[PDB]
Amino acid sequence: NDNYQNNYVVGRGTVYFDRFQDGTNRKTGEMYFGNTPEFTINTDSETLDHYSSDHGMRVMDASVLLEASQGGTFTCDNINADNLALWFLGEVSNTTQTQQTDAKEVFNPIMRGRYYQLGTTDDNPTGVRGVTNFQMVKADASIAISVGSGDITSIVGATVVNPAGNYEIDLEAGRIYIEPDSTDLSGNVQIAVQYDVDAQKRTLVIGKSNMVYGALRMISDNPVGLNKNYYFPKVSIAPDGDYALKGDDWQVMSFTFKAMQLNNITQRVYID
Amino acid sequence: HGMRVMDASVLLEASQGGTFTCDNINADNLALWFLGEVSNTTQTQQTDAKEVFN
Amino acid sequence: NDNYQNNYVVGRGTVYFDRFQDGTNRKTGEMYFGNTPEFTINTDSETLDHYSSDHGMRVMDASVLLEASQGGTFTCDNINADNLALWFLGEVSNTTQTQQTDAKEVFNPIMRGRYYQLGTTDDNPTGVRGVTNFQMVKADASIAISVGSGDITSIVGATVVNPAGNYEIDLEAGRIYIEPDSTDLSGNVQIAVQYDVDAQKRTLVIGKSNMVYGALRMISDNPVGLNKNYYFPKVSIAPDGDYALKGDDWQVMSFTFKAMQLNNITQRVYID
Amino acid sequence: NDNYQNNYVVGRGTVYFDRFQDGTNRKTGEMYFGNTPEFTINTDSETLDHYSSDHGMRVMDASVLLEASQGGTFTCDNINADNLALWFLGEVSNTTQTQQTDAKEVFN
Amino acid sequence: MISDNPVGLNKNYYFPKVSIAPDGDYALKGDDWQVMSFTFKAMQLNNITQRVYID
Amino acid sequence: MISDNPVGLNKNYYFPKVSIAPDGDYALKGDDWQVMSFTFKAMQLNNITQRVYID
Amino acid sequence: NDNYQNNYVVGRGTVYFDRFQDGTNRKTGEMYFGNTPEFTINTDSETLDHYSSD
Repeated sequence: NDNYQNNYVVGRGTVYFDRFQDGTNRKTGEMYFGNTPEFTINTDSETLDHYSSDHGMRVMDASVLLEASQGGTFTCDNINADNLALWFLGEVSNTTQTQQTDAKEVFNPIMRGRYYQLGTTDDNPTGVRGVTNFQMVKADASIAISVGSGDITSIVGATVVNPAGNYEIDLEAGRIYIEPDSTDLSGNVQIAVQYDVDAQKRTLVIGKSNMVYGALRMISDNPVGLNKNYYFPKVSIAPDGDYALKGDDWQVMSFTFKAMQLNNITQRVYID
Repeated sequence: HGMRVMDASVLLEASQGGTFTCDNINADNLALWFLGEVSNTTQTQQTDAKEVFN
Repeated sequence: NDNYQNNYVVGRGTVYFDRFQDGTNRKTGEMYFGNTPEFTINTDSETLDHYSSDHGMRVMDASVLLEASQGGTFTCDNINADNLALWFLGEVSNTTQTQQTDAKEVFNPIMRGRYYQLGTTDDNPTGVRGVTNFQMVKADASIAISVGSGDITSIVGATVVNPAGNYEIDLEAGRIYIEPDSTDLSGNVQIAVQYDVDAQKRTLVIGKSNMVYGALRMISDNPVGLNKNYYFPKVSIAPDGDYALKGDDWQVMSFTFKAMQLNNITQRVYID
Repeated sequence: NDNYQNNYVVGRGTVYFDRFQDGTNRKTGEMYFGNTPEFTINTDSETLDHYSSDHGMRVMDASVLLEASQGGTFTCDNINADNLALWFLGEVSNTTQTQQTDAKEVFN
Repeated sequence: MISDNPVGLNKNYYFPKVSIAPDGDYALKGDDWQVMSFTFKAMQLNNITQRVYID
Repeated sequence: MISDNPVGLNKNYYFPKVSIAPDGDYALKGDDWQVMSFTFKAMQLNNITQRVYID
Repeated sequence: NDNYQNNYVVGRGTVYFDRFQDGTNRKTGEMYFGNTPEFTINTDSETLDHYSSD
C-alpha cells in the first residue's frame, strides 16, 4: 500500500481541423473553430466469440474483437462563414457583383401582398443587393412583353405606376412589396422593372454534397489537471443533429466524425 | 489484413431539411397546412329557397 | 418592409356531429357533444421519391406525395346516454318493462355471502328494477324444482326462509345478498323466489360493434383571435385510448376520427 | 344556440363478479371485490381500408372495422382468500388436519 | 429566412426548392396559443443551382 | 386501359383481341378483400390489325 | 450533353373489355370492371440462333 496521488482533470481546450484537397491527402492549414462547449469521444466495439461444443453449456473457448470504431461528436458556438462550409458540406465563395445599369426584369404572374426579389440570376442566385434607381410599369398579363432592348416607358401596353400606395422598396436588399390594397395593381397584371446595381464584395456559402476529410486535433490547457492533447490523422466531418436557428439559447452546430486510418503505418489516434 | 480496417468510405446521401412552426394563422397559411387552396367566392342572393329534412 | 399585424388566437369552440343512416349517406341531425377540452388535427404524410442514377450519389430527381391522412383525436367531458352510444359503438334503446306479477325464478347453485340479481332475461338483460313483494323458499340442490305454475309455498320440498338473519334485499334494484352467517341457508341449498315488477321507462345503451360514419363540424367563437370554423363532410368516429371510470380527475372520453371523402366532388376539409 | 347544462361526473362505485361453473355458462353468485381504486375500459380497434386505383394517389374508397376488443384493467385493495383465488387462477380449499399422535419423520 | 440578429453578425438563408408538408399535430383548443408545425425537404432545382445558399 | 396518371404524361393501351381466362385462386373467406385474378393472351384479329396499340 | 427531363409515371387507370359474339368477331359494348389493383403486361420471347461451324 501507499499514499497515492490521483490525476483529476477538468477539460478545457481548443479544437483544430485542417481539410484535405479533394481526392488527395495533402494538408491545407489548421483552422480554429472557436469555443466548443463539448467534445466527446465514443467507441462502439462489437465482438465475436465461439462457445465450445465439447463440454458444458456455452463455455467461451475464444473471443476476438471485430471492430472498434473510434469516433465522437462535438458542438461549436462560433458561427462564421468557414464553419458553415463544413456543416452544410459546401464551400466558401468570395465573389463580387458586376456594376451594371439598366437591368430589366419581368414578373408575369402577380398576387398583390407578396414580396419580390430583384435579379434572381445564375451569377448571383440568392439575389441582388444594392439598388440605385428603380422604375417600373404595368401591363396586362395576356400580352407577352419583350424587354430585349431600350427603355420600358416606351414599349407598348406600358403604364407608369406611382411609387406611393402601390409598392414599397428597400434599396439595401432590392425587395419589392406590392401593397395588399393597391387599385392600380389589382386584377391580372404583370410588371416590368428597371434598376441599377452597385459593386461590392460579397460572400456566399454554396452548400454542395461531398464528404470532407481531414485531421483533427485538440490542444488542451486544463485548469486543474495535468494537460494532454489529442491528434487524429484522418477523420470525416459530418453534420449531426439539428441546427436550431431561432429560440432562446445561443446557436450551436453539432458535428460528428469517424476516425479512419491514413495508411498502413500511421494509426487512428495519437495522445501526447 | 486486420479485422475491419476501413479502406475507403463515402457519403450516400445528405438530406437537407428542417421543421418549423408559425403562430400567425390566416387563410393563406391554412392553404399550405391543409394542402389546399384559398377560394374567394360569393353566394347568390336568392329568395324562396326550399329544403326538406326527412 | 412594413408594420405587420399578426393573427394570434386562443381556441374555444363547440364540436358538432351528425350520424349517417346505416349503409347510406343521409343525414340525421347534428348533435351537441359538450365541452370538449381538446380537439387536435394531425396529418401523417408519407412520400415517395426517386433518386437519379445518371450522376451524383442520391440526387432527388422527382418526389411525390403518396397519402395525406387528414384525421385527429379529441376528448369530451359531457357524459350522457348519447355519447356512450358513440364510444361503445352501440345504440340508445329507450324501452320499458312489463308490469307483471308472480315472477318466479330458480337459483340452483348457491354460495352464501354472494349477491344475486333478480330477473336476468332476454328482454331486460341487465336486470329488473322495482320489486314490490318478495318471498322465497329453500330446498335441497339434488332435487330438480319445476315452478311452471302456482305458488312456491305449496310445492314439494319447500321450506319458508325468514327475512331476518338469512338474506337482505333492496327494492330499488332487486338484489339479494345471502348472509355470510346464515344457518338456514348453509350446505348445498337452492332457492326459488317470487316478486312483483313495476313499470317505468328505462334506458339502455346496447353496445354492438359497427363503425359509425358521419360529418364533423367545429364552430369556434375565439376570445382573442379572428374566429373561423371547420367542416368535415365524412369522418369515422372510433373510440381511442382508455375511459377511466374511477379516480381523481373528471371522466373524459377520448375519441378519434379519420376524414374520408364523400364523393368525387366534395373534398375532405372545408375551412370557412 | 342555448344555455346548455353539461353532465360532469366523478366516478365512485363498486365492482361485482360472478364466476361460471367449469365448462358451462351457469352463474354462481356475484361476489364483492372491495374498494377498487381504479377501473378502466379501453378499446383497441384496428381497421381495414381499400385505397382506390382508378384516380388519384391513395384515395380511400371504402373502409371497415375489423375488430373492437372491449376490455379493461382494474386494481383492488381488499385482499382476502377469495380474490387470491382469482389472481392466482386457483381455488379456495377449506379443509382440516387430522389430529394424530406419534408422527415420525426423517431428515437425512 | 432573412434574419436581423440582435447580438450577432446576421446572415440569411435561401433554399431554391423545398416541399412544404404538414408535420405533427395542430391543436385547436387548449391553453397555449395555436401553432402550425411545418416541415420541408430541400430538393435541387436543376443541374446547376444547388440546395442551400447562405449569404 | 384508359389511364389518367396523377404524376406522369398519361397514355392508353388497346388490345384488339385477347382471350380472358381465370388465373390463380379466388379466396372467398379470409381477412383481405376478395379479388379475382384474371389473365389474357393477345391474339391477332386479321392480317392487318396487329396485337397492341399504344396511343 | 444536355439538361434532360425524364418522364416518371405512377400508373392509375381503368380497364375496359367488350366480348365478342360466339363464333364471330362482332363487338357488343365495353364493360367497366372496377378498380383493378394491378394490371401487368409480360412477354415470353424464345429465340433461335445458329452457331457457325467454319
